[PDB]
Amino acid sequence: GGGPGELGKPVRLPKEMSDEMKKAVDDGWTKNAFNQYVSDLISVHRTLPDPRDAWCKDEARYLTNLPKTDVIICFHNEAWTVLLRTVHSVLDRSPEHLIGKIILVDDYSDMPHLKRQLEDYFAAYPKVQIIRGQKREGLIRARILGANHAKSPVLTYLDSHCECTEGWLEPLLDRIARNSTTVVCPVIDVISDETLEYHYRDSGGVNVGGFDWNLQFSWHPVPERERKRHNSTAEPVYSPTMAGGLFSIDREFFDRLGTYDSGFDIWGGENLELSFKTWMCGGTLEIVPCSHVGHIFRKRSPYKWRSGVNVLKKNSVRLAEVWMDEYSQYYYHRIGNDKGDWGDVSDRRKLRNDLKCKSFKWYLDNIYPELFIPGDSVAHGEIANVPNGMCLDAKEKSEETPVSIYECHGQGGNQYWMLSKAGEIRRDDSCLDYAGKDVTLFGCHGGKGNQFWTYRENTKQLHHGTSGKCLAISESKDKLLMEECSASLSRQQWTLENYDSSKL
Ligand SMILES: *[C@@H]1O[C@H](CO)[C@@H](O)[C@H](O)[C@H]1NC(C)=O
Repeated sequence: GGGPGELGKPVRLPKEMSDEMKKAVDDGWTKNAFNQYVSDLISVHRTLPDPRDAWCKDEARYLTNLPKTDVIICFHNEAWTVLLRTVHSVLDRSPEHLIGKIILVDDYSDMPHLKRQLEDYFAAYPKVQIIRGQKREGLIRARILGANHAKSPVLTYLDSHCECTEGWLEPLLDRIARNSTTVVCPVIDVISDETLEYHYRDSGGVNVGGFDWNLQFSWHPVPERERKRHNSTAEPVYSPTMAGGLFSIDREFFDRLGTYDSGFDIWGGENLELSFKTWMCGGTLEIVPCSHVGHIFRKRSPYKWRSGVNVLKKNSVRLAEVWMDEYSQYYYHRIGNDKGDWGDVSDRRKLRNDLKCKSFKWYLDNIYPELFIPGDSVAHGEIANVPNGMCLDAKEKSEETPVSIYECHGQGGNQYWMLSKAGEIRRDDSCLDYAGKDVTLFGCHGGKGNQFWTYRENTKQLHHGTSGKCLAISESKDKLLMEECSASLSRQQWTLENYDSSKL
């Protein structure tokens, strides 16, 4: 008798709703970018299925005396039932002796339900502590504020729209108990933004964290190298990076690593900073398949991924400048080597030096050898039509986007391409494709075919394998097309920045 959404089952509203209900549902989406109305129907003690593999219950054995953790949850104008459901999932599914304090860090909310109402509600839970930021500061500063209030040996960071699952905590703390330089993440499961349905997979499908050369986090499957280290896919696996929202760390080790770079602005990337310094300054980073936490997955694209201005640049530049050695150049190519103002980084350099950290080359060689380095490609940079000043140009959404041509601007971004050994014209994981209609950009599949191109050096033509046609610019200079190949047609002549035959 768990009510709507019990055992993580979906809650669906009726097709027909009164106008007052419709206003309530729409209001919920406006405020939260998820369906707050259905969350409000679902118990804040909503039961969930046990998502763990049999290995996690029958074969995994954890140290008897685990260190206590504080759980730090930062929020800004979170919905009442969603914030409460997070906190109760922590209280109800974690052994009491393993929780120090649940520290709720209010990053300057203005909604009334988060003020006195929130204090009164948790007054009867002595483990819950509310910290009020004095101005709006963003996630990094709120998390550091939380860490400074924390007294337990381990910090566990969650966000405000999570649901812990059965047995989530012990596997994380066991790794830190064995070696306090180990940083750990639960497997992050999907809670639907529409129905709040909870979804879990077995440990066979575990993904691990990487990054692309735009310095954005990305997921990849456990590489074969790492799978060969384990007898069961349920064992914790090394991860080059963490997504950042959910992890545990020894409190002193976090401070030793310099927590987060407080010179970052609010637009993220501190997950990558912490990942890099964990591996190259004496620690390890694991994803722990026996530990699941559900997380409300908003399908709506957040502002930072579609901004008209590059809000990601400052933190990416500070990251590259402090931690990436000579490899920073590949990110700088992506932004046209226009680094902007990234502030003062000298204290972070002193931090890295004082910790005697390893090189970024060591990190790439040893932790993330699967990452392809753009300098090893046949060509990288702009792809320019010789007789004029038009460049191959595309908005890269990870969907099929149209590929066109625009005046070369020398700023990277939409005009940055790589020519791979396999004949792909690509940016990150999207490949130039032609199937007889329009030239498009979609996910690289590694099968050549319609994604196979050759640069014909003596004519400077971009020749397409399966069609036998050549990439060209219309004589009105405003449309990209595929046409019959012809030597001497200047409209079919392209130059590829950094083209190097020796690389194929
Ligand atoms: C803990 O892990 C770090 C990083 O792998 C390693 O340098 C250290 O020797 C380990 N400590 C113990 C006691 O195994």
